Amino acid sequence: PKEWIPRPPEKYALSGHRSPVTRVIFHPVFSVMVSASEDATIKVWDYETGDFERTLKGHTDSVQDISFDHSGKLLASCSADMTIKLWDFQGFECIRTMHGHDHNVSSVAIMPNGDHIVSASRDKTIKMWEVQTGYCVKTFTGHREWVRMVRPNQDGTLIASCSNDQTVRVWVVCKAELREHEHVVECISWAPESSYSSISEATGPFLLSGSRDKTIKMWDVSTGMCLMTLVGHDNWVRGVLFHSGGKFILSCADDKTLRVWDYKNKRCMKTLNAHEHFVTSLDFHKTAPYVVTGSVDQTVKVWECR
Amino acid sequence: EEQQMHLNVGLRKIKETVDQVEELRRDLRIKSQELEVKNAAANDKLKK
Amino acid sequence: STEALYQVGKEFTSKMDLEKPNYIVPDYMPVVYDKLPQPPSHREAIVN
Repeated sequence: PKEWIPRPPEKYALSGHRSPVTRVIFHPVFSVMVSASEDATIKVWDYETGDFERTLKGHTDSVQDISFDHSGKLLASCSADMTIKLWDFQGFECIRTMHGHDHNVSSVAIMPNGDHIVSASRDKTIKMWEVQTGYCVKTFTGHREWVRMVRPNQDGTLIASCSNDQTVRVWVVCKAELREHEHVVECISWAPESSYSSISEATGPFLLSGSRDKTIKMWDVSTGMCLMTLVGHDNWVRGVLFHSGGKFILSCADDKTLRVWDYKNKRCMKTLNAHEHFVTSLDFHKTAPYVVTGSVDQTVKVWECR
Repeated sequence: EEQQMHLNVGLRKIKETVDQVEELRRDLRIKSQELEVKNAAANDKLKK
Repeated sequence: STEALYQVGKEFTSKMDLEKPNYIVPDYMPVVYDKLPQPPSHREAIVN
């Protein structure tokens, strides 16, 4: 349960789509996965079988990011129509729609306590909402450009967001500001508790983030300094994430390659020819041996992990 | 919501058509410039 | 009873998007269900 690395070829090619795919995630409990899109559709697939289950229409513009509740019964999606729509996995119907963002929303995530929703749009603000009634509670300011991704911590108290302002701000419900970037930072991955011993051997909580600077760099929120710099990407990095066991680093970029990294030696071991065009997002199953990558060529592919 | 989505997609095509018209205007400008260059070269050659 | 009608309506329309955060509670608000939660929300207004 540690040697799980994606291997060629694709197990299943979920090509039942018509528009580019932006985000893909795994269900924490059930054996399904969902996928956002550009044509205001969220489609649920069965990654074990490869069969299309259902679609969740109701957005009026391109869906940017999607995230699940801890229990897996609640789904939150953000789109380009300035809305944070809320979905449940009991009857698969829209529960509430939250307005209040001045432009395109690019990120969303359920708080680990399962009561608040974080969001990040182009208007350089971070909004916190209530899952019970859709009423905003707090707003966060300190960015001056497009905010791409926001990712909470494992306790619901630390919130990290990346923007086009060459910064990765951290807020406590600002703890730190990191301004040693050289281009726009795009994606944020949080370090789980199963990697502290591994990184102490190699070198909390820790923050890892890719960017459009052809490299990945990682800091410490307790000190605000870069630990190790991971370089070698041939194009813009779109998505990064930690391995479930906390030993490997999974990332994707526009070079159509999945490079699996490690902080023991900071080098690439195998690049996977995933799609014929750019790769937008990917996810790693916490227990099952499966990797799914969401790409911008209107295809979703699932990789076996051996 | 479906009607609003169809209207919102419809305006993007108008924006793309505007951009295509502008780029075709730039193309015809540079093509007219090189055509005038060729005509001037031909007239100079005939004068020679 | 009026309480039965209110409870049936609330339980049936609990799944619908009837939340308006910028709801202005009227001064009068003619109430037909007693023991309605004061101040009401938009969902309570709809069921009432």
